[PDB]
Amino acid sequence: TTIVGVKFNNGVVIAADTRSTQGPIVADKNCAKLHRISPKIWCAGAGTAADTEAVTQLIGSNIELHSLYTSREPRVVSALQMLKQHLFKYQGHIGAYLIVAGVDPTGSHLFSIHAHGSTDVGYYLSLGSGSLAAMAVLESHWKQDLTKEEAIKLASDAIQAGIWNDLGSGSNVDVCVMEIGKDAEYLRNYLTPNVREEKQKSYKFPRGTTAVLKESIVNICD
Amino acid sequence: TTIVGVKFNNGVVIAADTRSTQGPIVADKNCAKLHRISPKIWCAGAGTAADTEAVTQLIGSNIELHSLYTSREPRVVSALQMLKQHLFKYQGHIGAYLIVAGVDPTGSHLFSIHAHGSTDVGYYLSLGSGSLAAMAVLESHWKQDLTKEEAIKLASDAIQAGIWNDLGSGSNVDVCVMEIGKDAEYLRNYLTPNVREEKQKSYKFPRGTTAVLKESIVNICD
Amino acid sequence: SDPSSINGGIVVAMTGKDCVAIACDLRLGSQSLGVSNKFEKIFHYGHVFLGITGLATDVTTLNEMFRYKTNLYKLKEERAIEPETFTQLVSSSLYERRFGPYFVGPVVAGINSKSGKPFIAGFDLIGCIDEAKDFIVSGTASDQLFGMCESLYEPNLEPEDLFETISQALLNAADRDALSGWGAVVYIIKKDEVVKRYLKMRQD
Amino acid sequence: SDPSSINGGIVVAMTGKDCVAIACDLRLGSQSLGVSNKFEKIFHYGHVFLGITGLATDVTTLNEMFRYKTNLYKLKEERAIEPETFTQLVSSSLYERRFGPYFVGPVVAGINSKSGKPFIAGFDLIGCIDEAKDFIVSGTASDQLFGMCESLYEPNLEPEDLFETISQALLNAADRDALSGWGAVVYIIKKDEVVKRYLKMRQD
Amino acid sequence: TTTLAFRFQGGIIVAVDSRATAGNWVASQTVKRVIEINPFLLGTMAGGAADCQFWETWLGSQCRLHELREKERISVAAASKILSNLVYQYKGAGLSMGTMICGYTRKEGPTIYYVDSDGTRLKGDIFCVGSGQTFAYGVLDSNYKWDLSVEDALYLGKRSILAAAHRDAYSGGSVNLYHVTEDGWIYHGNHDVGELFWKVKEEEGSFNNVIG
Amino acid sequence: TQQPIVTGTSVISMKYDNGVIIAADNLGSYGSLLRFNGVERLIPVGDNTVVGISGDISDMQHIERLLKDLVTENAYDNPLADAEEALEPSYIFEYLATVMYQRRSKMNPLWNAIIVAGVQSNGDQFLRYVNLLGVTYSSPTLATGFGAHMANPLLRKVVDRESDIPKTTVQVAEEAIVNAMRVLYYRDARSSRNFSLAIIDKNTGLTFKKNLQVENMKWDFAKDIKGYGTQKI
Amino acid sequence: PDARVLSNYLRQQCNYSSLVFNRKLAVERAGHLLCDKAQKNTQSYGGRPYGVGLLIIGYDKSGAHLLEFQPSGNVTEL
Amino acid sequence: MDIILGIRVQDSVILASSKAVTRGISVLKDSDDKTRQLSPHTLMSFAGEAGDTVQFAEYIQANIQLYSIREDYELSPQAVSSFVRQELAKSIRSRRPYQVNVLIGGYDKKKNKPELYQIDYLGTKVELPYGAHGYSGFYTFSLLDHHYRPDMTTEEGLDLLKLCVQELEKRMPMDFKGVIVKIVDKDGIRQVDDFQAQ
Amino acid sequence: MDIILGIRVQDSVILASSKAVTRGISVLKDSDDKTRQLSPHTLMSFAGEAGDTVQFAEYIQANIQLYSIREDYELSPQAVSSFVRQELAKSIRSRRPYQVNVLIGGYDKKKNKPELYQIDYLGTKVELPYGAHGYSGFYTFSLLDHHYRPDMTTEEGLDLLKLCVQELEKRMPMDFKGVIVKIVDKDGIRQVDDFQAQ
Amino acid sequence: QFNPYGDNGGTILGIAGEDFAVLAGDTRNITDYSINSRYEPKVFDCGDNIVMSANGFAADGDALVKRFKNSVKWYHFDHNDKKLSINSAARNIQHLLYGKRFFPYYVHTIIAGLDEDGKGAVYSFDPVGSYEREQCRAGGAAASLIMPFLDNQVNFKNQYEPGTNGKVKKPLKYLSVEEVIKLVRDSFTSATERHIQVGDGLEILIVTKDGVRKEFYELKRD
Repeated sequence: TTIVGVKFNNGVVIAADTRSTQGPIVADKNCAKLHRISPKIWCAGAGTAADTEAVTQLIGSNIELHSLYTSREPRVVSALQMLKQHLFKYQGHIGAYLIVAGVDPTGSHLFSIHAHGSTDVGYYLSLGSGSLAAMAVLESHWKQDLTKEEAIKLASDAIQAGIWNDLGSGSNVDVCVMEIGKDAEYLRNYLTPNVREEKQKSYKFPRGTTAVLKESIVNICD
Repeated sequence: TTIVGVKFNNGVVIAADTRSTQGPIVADKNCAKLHRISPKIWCAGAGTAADTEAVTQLIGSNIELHSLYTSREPRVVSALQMLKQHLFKYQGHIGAYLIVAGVDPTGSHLFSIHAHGSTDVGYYLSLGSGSLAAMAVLESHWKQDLTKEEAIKLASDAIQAGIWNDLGSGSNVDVCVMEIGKDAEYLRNYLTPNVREEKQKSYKFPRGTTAVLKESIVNICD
Repeated sequence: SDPSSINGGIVVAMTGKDCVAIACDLRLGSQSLGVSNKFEKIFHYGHVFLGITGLATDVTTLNEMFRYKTNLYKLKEERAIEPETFTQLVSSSLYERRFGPYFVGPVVAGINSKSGKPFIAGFDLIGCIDEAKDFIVSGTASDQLFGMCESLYEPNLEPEDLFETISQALLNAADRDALSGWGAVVYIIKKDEVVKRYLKMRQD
Repeated sequence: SDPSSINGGIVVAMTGKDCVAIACDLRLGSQSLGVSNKFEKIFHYGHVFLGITGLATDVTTLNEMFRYKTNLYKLKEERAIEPETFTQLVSSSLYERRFGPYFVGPVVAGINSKSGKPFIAGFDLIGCIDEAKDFIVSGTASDQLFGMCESLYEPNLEPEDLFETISQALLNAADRDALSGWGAVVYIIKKDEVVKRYLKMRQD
Repeated sequence: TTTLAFRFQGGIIVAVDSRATAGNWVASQTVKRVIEINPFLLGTMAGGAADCQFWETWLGSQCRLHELREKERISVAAASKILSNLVYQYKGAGLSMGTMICGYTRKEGPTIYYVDSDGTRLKGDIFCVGSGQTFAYGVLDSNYKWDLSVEDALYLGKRSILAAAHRDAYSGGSVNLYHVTEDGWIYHGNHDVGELFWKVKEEEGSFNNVIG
Repeated sequence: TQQPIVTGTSVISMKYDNGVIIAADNLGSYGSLLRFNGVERLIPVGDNTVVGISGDISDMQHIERLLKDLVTENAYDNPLADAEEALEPSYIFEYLATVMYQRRSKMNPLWNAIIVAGVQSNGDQFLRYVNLLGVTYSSPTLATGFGAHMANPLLRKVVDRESDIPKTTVQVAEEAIVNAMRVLYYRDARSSRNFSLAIIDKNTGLTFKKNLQVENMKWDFAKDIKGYGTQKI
Repeated sequence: PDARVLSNYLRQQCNYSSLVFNRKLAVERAGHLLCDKAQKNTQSYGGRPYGVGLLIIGYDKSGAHLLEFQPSGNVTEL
Repeated sequence: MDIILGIRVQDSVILASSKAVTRGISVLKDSDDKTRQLSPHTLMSFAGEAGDTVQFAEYIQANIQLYSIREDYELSPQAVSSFVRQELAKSIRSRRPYQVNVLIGGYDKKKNKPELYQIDYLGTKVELPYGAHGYSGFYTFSLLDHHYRPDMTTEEGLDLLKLCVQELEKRMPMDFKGVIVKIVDKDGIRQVDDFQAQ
Repeated sequence: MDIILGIRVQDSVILASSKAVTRGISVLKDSDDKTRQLSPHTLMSFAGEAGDTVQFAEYIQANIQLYSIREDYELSPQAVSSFVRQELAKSIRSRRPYQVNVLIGGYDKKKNKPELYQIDYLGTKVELPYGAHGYSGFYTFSLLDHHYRPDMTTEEGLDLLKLCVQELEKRMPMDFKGVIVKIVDKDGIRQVDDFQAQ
Repeated sequence: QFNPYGDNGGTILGIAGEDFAVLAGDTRNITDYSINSRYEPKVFDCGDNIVMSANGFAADGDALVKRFKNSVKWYHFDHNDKKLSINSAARNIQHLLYGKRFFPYYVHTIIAGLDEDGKGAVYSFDPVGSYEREQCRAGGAAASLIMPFLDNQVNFKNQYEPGTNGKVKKPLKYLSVEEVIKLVRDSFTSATERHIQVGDGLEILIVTKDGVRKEFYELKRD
């Protein structure tokens, strides 16, 4: 868990590593903290895994139902009002902290909701195990108005500061760029700094090493 | 437990009820919270019974040993330095709060030491279960300079306010007056407001009511 | 669980015209289980009597501690210790152990061979003293006794009437106390002659 | 005491060139006491396989819950459910019970009858999904497996070599796990033909 | 852990497993659960891995001083006493150890003394301590006979530890055997429980509910 | 056991081609209260070492005393007391670590995190941590409190490995460490705005900078934030 | 024997100065130390003074070093 | 806990179940039957928490019997144990769960095979050749691992089971006051009132 | 807890003491002797905490024996029990107290009378006609209140004591594995190895 | 409440070859979810051809080792610079460890070297003194991920001779220091993939009858 988000001139960008923990052992070596609420509305989820991926799921589905019925593109504060209204109802027993970002026919937006339903806004946000790492890489190299490439370069250079200095985060970087009057771009692996070197021996066994007791061919249909 | 002390022109006076508790049951119906440290130095003890009567005991004995050796009458601040030095050593595990009063060849004195070794001074003090009772009868009827009879009348009229309004104190009043250039007067029962009315029946049984199984005459000496 | 109620028992003392009376039950048991009905709580050193309640193992130890002590006294002063001189002792004694007390409630009672005056006194575990001209009670049925004594007591009873009053108090409290009973014994102490008696009571 | 370690057990899945393998031990015991060595953790609905670990009573219930569910599916859509369409299910399913979860660790694995591509997936008790192109492990000897798989795994093994690699991983972790063993069984799933095999292992 | 020892015509038979475990993982399958106090005495190892190993090795030094002084073999009773005494001194401190001190002197014959950190010191003929003690006791109780041959006395101890090994999750590995005689103990090897099972099932018929 | 009352926060530091740096503001918190400022947490020792202390102040004040006396003592019957035989960083630190441990091992610790920076008499750089548990470790960069979470990261984008110290200009080292001190003050309610940075160059010697502050900040972009999602004004 | 005791006290002093501070004990210091120890035995009743002289050598941060100690506590550097 | 043993042989199942009943300090009874016949060829022993124990047993028995007159057909061992595991399964996640462990041993007149299912209060079911609940296993399981054979006669099983009890007596701290044995087969249930009358 | 019975009759004392020894789940022995002879005519049974139990017994025994050769005279039951209560008495207020309960039954060759003293770990001593420690009393005390008579023969006592045991068996949850009896009198101590051989 | 213990991650490993022995251990040092140094050795030569490493709570480790090394020093001082037989060493370490039986060193220590016949030799230790002569032992944070592997590889477990069914166990031959280090390296990389407390670097010390050799290899800085 190590996510960030930063908006520029015509849109906003968020990035997240891809490493699920579970104690000190690694579970997923290539996860995906970036979810889609609606075409141009995306979330970054830190904390309790199942919860964030299940909550975005929900809200998304409902907003899809909303726009259809109202015949207008999904605003971003809706997706926000929904999430934090739900998060609250459960006094924080649904540990999903996240960064919601997107663009509606009224500009570009960026928010950060905590577990209990509290929400805040700024131009750049960090949530996760290495939030303090990627927040020294943001309180240093930040300036108002940043090219698309600059914003992208900064966000992905924050995540990286998380990967290396934090144990609760690593592997690759994932990015999603939302630009006004334009479609959204999903960059599954805008980077791949970690790639296990090759082994020192081939560990394939010669056929017949393992001892068998019974064998047979099971059926399937009817 | 309900004691007070007040000094006047040529001395000081302290009074205390005479009722030991032990839960809601009464133990001693005529106790004696007033102890002698030295001829003209007396204490009033509230709180844990055995403790106060055993500590005054000690200090007294030592001061007697002190004067003898130094060939001078016992100062009152000595008796104080002693007590609170000892009380402290035991971080309050010897629950004895009290009012030390007396007169030495340097005037009349009045002090109040708490369990932990803390000591304070004033012209009138109250310690015990009914300290707030007898402290409304002191913060009302008090004036600088009071005749001997006035001081005595006030102190004994404070204790009384304790007897009646408090459950942890009652029965009679006990007083001791220390006057300069004069001996001390011990008034065991300067008052006796409570005296059980007479019963309604004589409860003496006729000889032979109780059933006996054996009888005999036991010996003593050799 | 209170250490002073595992074993149980009661003791009471009274004063009369030139005499005193000291009485107690007989039961010693563990919790509910009754173990003995011959466990006496009243001992004596010379013409001084002491009854003790509370934790049995301490009751026994104290008796031995005082026997021991009084014998040494007699030998050294060439005379038996007196009731007051004794009370002061068992008080200091109990106190020297202020932070690991014996779990008891003693009760002294005797007649002063010089003055000739009756004496009875009580103490709590750390040794606080307590004289009284009428009565002393201590034990599990402590309250039932204060209720009986504060009714049946009468100043200056004759030794023959004292025996009746004291017995009745003991007898009846022990009946409303679940951990006291199985018999009793009462003493009537005069300047001279001491009469001891066992009473008949419910055995439940 | 962790509910997910009373009964014990392990499950592992791997992908190869046009095939998958799913394997598990056989032991079911209470704490230290071994109770059975014929307790299988791998079931199947049509051409979709699911292995489940954790609290035995839940493992059983889930199988029944999914059999039930898949039969109703087939009947309604006039076709057997696919591996992905199924994963999504057991995920939602597990989640509808987010505040009183079944104590398990499922693992789906099959071949898609349309595309023809191999599939393996894992989930934790509340239903978080997890695809991987190489392997899935779950159970008490969970770590011992990650250690074996992160060594012996090799992309695109031939079904005959996959059987050897997967077996060896299972076999060896179960030996360093005190609550897993008493036999094993491995499956090699192709588009058609499915071969099942039991292995010989220490019985301690 | 499953350790055991017993008396019989041939003397004493000692048998143990070798599994050591941390939580639910097998940190090791190569533990020497038999402390060779000295040429004539053996102690087993239950309870605490170190407490057993440490003090029993200490105990050996003690026996040596005693023998040099008296110019005579120390008796199993006196040795077992020394141990339990030292143990009793630390009662409360948190030691931990169930153990069988086994010896066979001239005067007292073959003697087993169970001793633990509680301060208990028992004399006996059959003892089993461990998490598999209950299972070992089974095979053992039903088959023990004072007149067991030596060959069979060893096989009994072996089959016993095996029974545990199979059922008790915290027991297994390889069985280690010793035979104690009036001249000292003899090691009878280390047999891997893995291999021994299949062997017994096959040559004894037992262990039917196991397919293999 | 015990609990710390008055407390100093982080103490960041790093190495370069000719030496090492070490900073640490001057605030001494008393819980949520900021009851102090004239607090110095950089205790130089001799003319080649400096010790940045964090944690309980009463215990910091205690060590300092110990250090002074360690000095006033090395002289006692030693004429080279300022040349050949004069306290090195490694001597000081070894001694300190000893005490620290000895202490936790008596269940009566000193609630502190410590950094001993300096340059050996033969010119080598010395940077080593040591907290109330006795745990110690070396590294290019070091920091207490948040330093470990917020400083470190930045001071690593500079010297990522042991093969970069040689190419780190005394100037670049500092310009970072201070931007770091900007960050520390940006997100850490227990920090002060003005500090004290001390350098220890093998050529120039010891430079003890005092009372400075953090300039070059960005709060303008605040005017733009309004409410938390809905508020438009 | 006396030498044993002395040389031994010395081995100790060096070890302390090594573990605690991690600095090799200077030779001059070893003199003071051997003098102050030999000291005590010339000022109290009941005992006797060490009967043994020693020539110490070493190499600290001041290069070579030689000393000569006598039972009176007089260590001189030659 | 109580004693619950069971073993399947050639053509029948045998159930052993201690007879004592203890409330705290005393033993209110030494002739209790922990059994309860669900149908002509299905028998079920139990042991667990004081009240929960037979309230549950009877409940199960009532359902099976109802089903049996309704269908006029007899439910099979396999399906009977399945139903039980279902209930207990729901039980574990309810305001208050029954704490009952059981053994079901019936004769499947359809396959002409005896079957024995062992189920614990959590809903954990398993088919075994022999089983036991609670601490009962540690003292026996090894003896049965040793001598049991599927070809065994009813006559041989008893002899075996006798050994297990003798062991339970020698090493178990509790005095279970003996056991009561019962046999299920093609002809139904009968009680071996001669392991007691011995 | 363990079983400790004792009864004084016409001219002797009898002591009963369960034989089992249990460590947790198993029974490491069913032939333990909780007795320990202090002198030719004084016997003392015990029961309590695992280690404390016999360390103490032996200690006491050592003191008595020492005293006996030294004085060449034998200490009396009364004085022996007094010594014990003294130790245990000091024990209760020490860093760690022995948790041991005991029964002392000797023959006072001086009065020609058997005497039985019962003492618990707290230092509580009492002389009784019959006694027991722990839970052992609730099951017996009534039977003895009923039949006991001081004129009883040694021969009659045993018969009585047999009844108490039979009751202990019928209503006590623990299986104490029988008892071992011993008799003390003018001729010393002997073991009724026929209450066991019966 | 002051808690005197801490876990600084780490993993060490010791294999005993036919006539040499190795002992490796990564260099990363941690605290909770952070990094304290990517290179901090935990494997030292203690003299007399003996390598040692104590892993667990950093400080207790340094202490034991220092305490052990100062002990080798005195073994020489008292027995004529005699060499310390590695067996004699383990026995000694026991006493050191058991010395603190009631305030234990919170660490798993391992020594390795050569016996008095030239054969390799390893020794694993309890955190309170229980030692056994092991021939291959992983201890540390990820030991549970490397032991299953060596079991299989170094000891050929669960491997049989093809075409003989479960009848012939594959025979064990002994690995050349070369092969062992290839084994050791693969084990540590895998571990870094799946365990967040392992990474950064791997330092290895090889003991042979010529002295001690050291080799290093960089690991991923996840």
